[PDB]
Amino acid sequence: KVSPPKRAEMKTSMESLIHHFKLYTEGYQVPPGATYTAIEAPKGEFGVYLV
Amino acid sequence: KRPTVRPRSDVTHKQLSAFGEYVAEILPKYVQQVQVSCLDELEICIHPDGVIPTLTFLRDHTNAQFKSLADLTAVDVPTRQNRFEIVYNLLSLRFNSRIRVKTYADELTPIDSIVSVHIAANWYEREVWDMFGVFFFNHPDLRRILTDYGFEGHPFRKDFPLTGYVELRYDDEVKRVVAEPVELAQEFRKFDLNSPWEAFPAYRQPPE
Amino acid sequence: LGLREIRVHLCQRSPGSQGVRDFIVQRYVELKKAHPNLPILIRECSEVQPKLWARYAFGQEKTVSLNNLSADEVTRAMQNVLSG
Amino acid sequence: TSVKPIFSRDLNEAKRRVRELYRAWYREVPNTVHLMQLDITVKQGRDKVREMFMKNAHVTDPRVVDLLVIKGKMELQETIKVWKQRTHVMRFFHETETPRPKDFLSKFYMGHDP
Amino acid sequence: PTTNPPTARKFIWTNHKFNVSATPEQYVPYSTTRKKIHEWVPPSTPYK
Amino acid sequence: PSGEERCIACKLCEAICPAQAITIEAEPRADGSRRTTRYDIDMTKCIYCGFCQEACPVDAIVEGPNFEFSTETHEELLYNKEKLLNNGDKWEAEIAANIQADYLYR
Amino acid sequence: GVQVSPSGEKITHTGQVYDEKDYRRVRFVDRQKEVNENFAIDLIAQQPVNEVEHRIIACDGGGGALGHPKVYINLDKETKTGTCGYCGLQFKQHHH
Amino acid sequence: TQLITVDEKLDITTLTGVPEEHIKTRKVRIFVPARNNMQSGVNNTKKWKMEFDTRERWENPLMGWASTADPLSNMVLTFSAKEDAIAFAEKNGWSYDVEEKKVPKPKSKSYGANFSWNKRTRVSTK
Amino acid sequence: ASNLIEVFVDGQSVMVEPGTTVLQACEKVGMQIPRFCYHERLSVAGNCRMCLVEIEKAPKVVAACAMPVMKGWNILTNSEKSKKAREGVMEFLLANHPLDCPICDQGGECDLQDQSMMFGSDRSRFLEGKRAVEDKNIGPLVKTIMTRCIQCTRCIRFASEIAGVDDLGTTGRGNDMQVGTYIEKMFMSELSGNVIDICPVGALTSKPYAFTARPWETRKTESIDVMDAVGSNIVVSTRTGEVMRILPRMHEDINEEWISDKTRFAYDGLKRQRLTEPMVRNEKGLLTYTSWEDALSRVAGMLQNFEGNAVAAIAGGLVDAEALVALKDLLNKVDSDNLCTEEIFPTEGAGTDLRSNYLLNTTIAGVEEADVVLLVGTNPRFEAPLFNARIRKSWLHNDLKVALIGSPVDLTYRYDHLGDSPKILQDIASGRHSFCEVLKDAKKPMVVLGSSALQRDDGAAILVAVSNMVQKIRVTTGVAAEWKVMNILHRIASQVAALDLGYKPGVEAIRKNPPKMLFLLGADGGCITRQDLPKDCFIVYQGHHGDVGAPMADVILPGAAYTEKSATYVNTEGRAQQTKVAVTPPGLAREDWKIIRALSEIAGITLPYDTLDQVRNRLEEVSPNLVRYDDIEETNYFQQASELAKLVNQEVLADPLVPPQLTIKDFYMTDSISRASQTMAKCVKAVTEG
Ligand code: SF4
Ligand code: SF4
Ligand code: SF4
Ligand code: SF4
Ligand code: FES
Ligand SMILES: [K+]
Ligand SMILES: [Zn+2]
Repeated sequence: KVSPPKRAEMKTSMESLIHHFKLYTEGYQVPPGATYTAIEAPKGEFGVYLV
Repeated sequence: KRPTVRPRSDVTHKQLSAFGEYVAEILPKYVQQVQVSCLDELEICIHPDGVIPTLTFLRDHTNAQFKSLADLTAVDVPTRQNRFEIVYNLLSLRFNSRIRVKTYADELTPIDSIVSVHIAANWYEREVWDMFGVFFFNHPDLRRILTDYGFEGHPFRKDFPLTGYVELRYDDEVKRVVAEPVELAQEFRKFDLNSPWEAFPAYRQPPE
Repeated sequence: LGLREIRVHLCQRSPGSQGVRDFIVQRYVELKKAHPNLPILIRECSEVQPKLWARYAFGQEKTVSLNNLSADEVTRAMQNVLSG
Repeated sequence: TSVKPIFSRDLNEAKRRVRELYRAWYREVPNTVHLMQLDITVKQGRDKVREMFMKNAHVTDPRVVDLLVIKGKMELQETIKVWKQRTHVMRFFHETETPRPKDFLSKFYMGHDP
Repeated sequence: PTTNPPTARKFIWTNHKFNVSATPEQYVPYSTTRKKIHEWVPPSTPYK
Repeated sequence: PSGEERCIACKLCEAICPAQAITIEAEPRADGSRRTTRYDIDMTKCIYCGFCQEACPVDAIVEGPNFEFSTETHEELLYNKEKLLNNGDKWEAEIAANIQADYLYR
Repeated sequence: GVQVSPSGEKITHTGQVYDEKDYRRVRFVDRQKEVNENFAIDLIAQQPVNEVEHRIIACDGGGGALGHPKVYINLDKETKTGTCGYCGLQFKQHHH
Repeated sequence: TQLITVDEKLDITTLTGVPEEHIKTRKVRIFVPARNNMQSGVNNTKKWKMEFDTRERWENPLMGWASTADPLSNMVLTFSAKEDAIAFAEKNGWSYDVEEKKVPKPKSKSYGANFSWNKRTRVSTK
Repeated sequence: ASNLIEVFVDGQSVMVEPGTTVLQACEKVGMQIPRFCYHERLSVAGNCRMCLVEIEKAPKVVAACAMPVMKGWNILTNSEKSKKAREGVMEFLLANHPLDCPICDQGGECDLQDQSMMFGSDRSRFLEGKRAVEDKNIGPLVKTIMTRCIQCTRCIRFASEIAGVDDLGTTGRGNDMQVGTYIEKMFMSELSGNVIDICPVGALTSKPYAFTARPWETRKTESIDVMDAVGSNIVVSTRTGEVMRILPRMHEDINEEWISDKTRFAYDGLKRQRLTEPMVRNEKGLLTYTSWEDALSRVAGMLQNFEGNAVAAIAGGLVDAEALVALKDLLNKVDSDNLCTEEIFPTEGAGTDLRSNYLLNTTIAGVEEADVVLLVGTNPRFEAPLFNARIRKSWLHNDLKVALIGSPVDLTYRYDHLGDSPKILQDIASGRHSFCEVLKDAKKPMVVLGSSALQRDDGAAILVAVSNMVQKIRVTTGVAAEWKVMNILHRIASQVAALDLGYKPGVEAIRKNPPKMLFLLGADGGCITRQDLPKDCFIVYQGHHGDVGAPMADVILPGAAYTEKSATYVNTEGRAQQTKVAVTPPGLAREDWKIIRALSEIAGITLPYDTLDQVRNRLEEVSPNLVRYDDIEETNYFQQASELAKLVNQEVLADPLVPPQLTIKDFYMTDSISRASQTMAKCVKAVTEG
């Protein structure tokens, strides 16, 4: 429900095909909330404020 | 234990809750709400009049020492009276902590600039004004920083269209780069990528 | 000159259209007997003022506001429209 | 119906700020035409400034008038210090853009847009 | 592809073409769909 | 290998294309098959990210290893279904080998 | 197969061709309208019908994970072959 | 000393930067979107939406794409309340049409009605 | 809290009526329990088992779609037992469901996919082979790929209860249970695309819509259907400026959740036989393309040449109120009153003066509220399919008593056929009938007279006989004044708006005074032709399809369609609704009122409106209910209308009441769009030969 399944699993399994379809058309739903994630980039602190 | 779920530590949540109580009881004149997320992040929602005292207290208090402003931004939620939510993410290197301070504004009520508290707030508030139209009082030089010269409108607003209103092209009759009303050879195809089924029961709003 | 159409706009439940309602329920039938070729369009709505429209030959329209007019004076206004 | 002012308590000093901004634009127009090699005359630039002010002339809210003055001062600074180029200055005239006629028959002949 | 030749398919081009830009053999784009709206054809006989 | 097109007009590539560089129109074929009548990729709009080839459930759209296809006009980079099918017919001897060497990782 | 218009323009496998009076043939003037020669409908018509024994067959297009998603075709109608919805291969049940 | 009075319409059209055509000639629609009848899920009927009137989309001569000329063609705004959408539309100076929310009517459901002794609700199959 | 029980959803209290199910209580609280077989307008099936929820202090999960709440129940919708039950049921469905999602038309519209993503597991344990089912051929509208079917019996319940055909069902047993028809049968009634709607999987898809688009591609435009006078609220799905699909919209008071087959599938007629450019006659006499300036110049020159009575206009069926009022203003400015409609309504007595004389006064909710319904001279199944669907719904649930005067037609429910002669109206008015004793037993009668019955020569006599009968019924049953008995059922979308605006119904004025200039505002019924027109008659046809009126016209003006203009239409109830713009008119076609206003400006009598809102203001100042959108404001004065009708002194004919549409082949083509549709032609060929 977040990461796409393997291609063999997608081509052989119903749940994997459904999840592949929905992840590559709509994408996963992220629960509502805000965060600031900071990462030590080579040029400094690279931050993402995601809402 | 579970390999697919993030591990959760309760000590950070307890510490941030204690510090939120601390700041809220120190500044009851301006603090309107204090919350700690399940991602262990502390948010303090204050009145716009208390931006300067709150930021100054967080920077210069011995127990706070939030001497580094991580960033300053705005969120346009055009369904409330004060549509622009101004967000300050701050970093305390002394205590290895991060805090978030929120306030609100609309198109016609400017808020005080904190250039006298942090110097990065100069360019950050220039970006906020350029992208949302939130004016800042006592700014040393407030002007556009990312849009083109003479750009009309604030493009990070929700009601501003994605493609804008004008596009540039080189006209050979006037030998210049000129602005025209925007015409697209292919229109941006919007998609309705919303499942009609509720995904998160914990965030189910009560019916109106 | 030359009456072509009469339109009566009124309300179902309003004190201002009470005289118009009375005029319709006790005089519209004999009026239609008198002029069985003239369109007297009775239109009723919720939030409209009591109104009379007289449409004449080349698209001319005269508007008479009959708010808070009783049945006899609504009749007199109708007769003034019909005569001239 | 009671709001916090930005700069002006009422419309009078807001109009005073508008007059100051118009004065600054009126003084700056000949310098702009001399400095940037503009085809226009000084009369056309002042006419354009007056046209922009009269375009915004219908507002009666002191906060909106103050923000319009602030925006006008920002554009004035962008013209004083040469940051707007010749293209940016000549974008006010729309000389390459044909105007849509305001009559029903021409709008009917052109297309479906009202 | 002398010790390990590729799989042979009947639709694979038997003759490779290089970059044919700025040649008469170049690619010209076009809409590959047919007409969607069909206009009414007036009759060829007068009414009177 | 029969020669039938792999694409089944499912528009997953069009849905996942981050640049909206794919335009797809479709209708049932004369034999009732679900096939595209328009498959356009604006290579001036495409960002060459492979999301189409990793979202395709039947391995129809691929990014073959050709990179020396620079043109002299902007139009020639606006590919349609005929151009893409000709590219697939031209590069099938290499694309199939690359997919054979790669498909166990994906 | 590729057919030509009365204008002489090749008709694509989608049936698209410009009209005689269409001005958009000027994009092909002094150039070429390239048409894919191998028509997939004719190519899949050329395939022989696979004669299987079971009532329900499974198709994945061949190659396993290199093909299409694996589907099952029900060969109960004796008056019509079962066509795979992905690859277009036809199957028929052998009742002998 | 820090509170004045404004008895006006709260007009910000001169500040939004929208051209005059796309303010005066535009019509917006404020509505709860209808439930898509291909599905039974109702989570897309919770929020108010404001959209714009549809303008001309024509065919691109080169490629057949859907060319457009108005910028407010993909603009859909989400609001928590009808009066909030009203306030935003009046603030931005757009004429609006408001459609009242179509809540589905409560329905009396009885599984035992499928097996009625005398009424017509008795089913013939399951 | 009288006659209410308190129950709990996740500990939250809610008061519900007795008989409320667990699912209904949870949706009253605000959460939607997963479902596949439950539909709010179908009967309760209870077989898909997706709605299994945990009740607190109860060991067994219950089916929320069928189990009613008792008292003080705590419904744990998100408990571990409920989540495990949903995962198990989803696994059981997807075990045999086929891997068809890329080649399936239910792409982003799949309840199975969405509920799998929200409630099922993320992987499969099914290591066996799947089942496969041969497809069926129930018709050229519904495409069946029955391998995707999850045996939820929604189509079976719909066809049994709403369509009323009893042709679908389950044959077999166990894992081999197959939905469909046992024999090779063509399932073709009206309201048959709603199985395409309510099938949650892509087992029953739309054949005209096959493989064309995806729901995330399709933009949604909420509009109104004009193929009949019900006024069903619809969604036009348009992708890249092209109409792709028509879906219904939920409106409880008009069409509920469904639309007719003509409404759903006649949209492809908007892509054929379309007028795109203005046309004028040559010197040879053939229609050739010209410019708007030239065409409007010719029409304006002839219009200012001709005087009042010599100019006349005839309105068709797919005409908006804005164009009707614009043409009325134009002809009034040249002093013409011959603004007629193709559909005939009796002008004797009240005529169109009293609005209750030509309206469905009881309305569709009143059909739900009535106890006896007498249908006179109409076949509602084909004239107004959603109105007849509401009659069948009331017949099922409220035990409605239905009687019919007219030819005996299959209404998909059992009625009492009183006969076809119109003298039975006189018999019932006299009070000598078995239906008279039924009516005096009844309490809230409804008498629905067909506009098709009014189309006859003795239409005025039939209308006054029905009015006399309704007056006798009211004085013999003692009904309340709030209850409306007399109702007129229209089949023309433009007719009610035209009668409100003051058009004289029928072309009798045209036949009395043959005009020298004629406007055909979408008039394609052929009621007036050049045989009964004078020889040198100048005809201008303003419309979107060239069917019957365009070839006989000297000038052709291409107007818009209901999917192309924002327009006003009034349904049989008198409710006014507006269609929004979905696409733009093709070619040089324009909006109809704009065409009339431009013609007026060229002719030199400029109409006092330039924009759509100003035309709506003109509509309001003519009759101010065409701006009260979705308003059902009541009319009165039936006593006055009945007194005038009593003083009408015409006599009914001996001809039996025969509706024009006796079978579904007569149903499928009624207007220009239906006649231009290839899908409707396929439907006609299927119900005629196949
Ligand atoms: S590689 Fe190009 S065409 Fe494919 S998804 Fe990415 S941007 Fe789109
Ligand atoms: S190329 Fe692949 S992903 Fe794109 S529509 Fe065709 S089958 Fe679907
Ligand atoms: S019905 Fe749903 S789950 Fe089944 S193949 Fe179609 S999209 Fe997939
Ligand atoms: S065909 Fe569709 S509606 Fe009918 S039982 Fe199967 S899944 Fe349900
Ligand atoms: S929804 Fe209750 S069992 Fe199907
Ligand atoms: K379906
Ligand atoms: Zn296959």
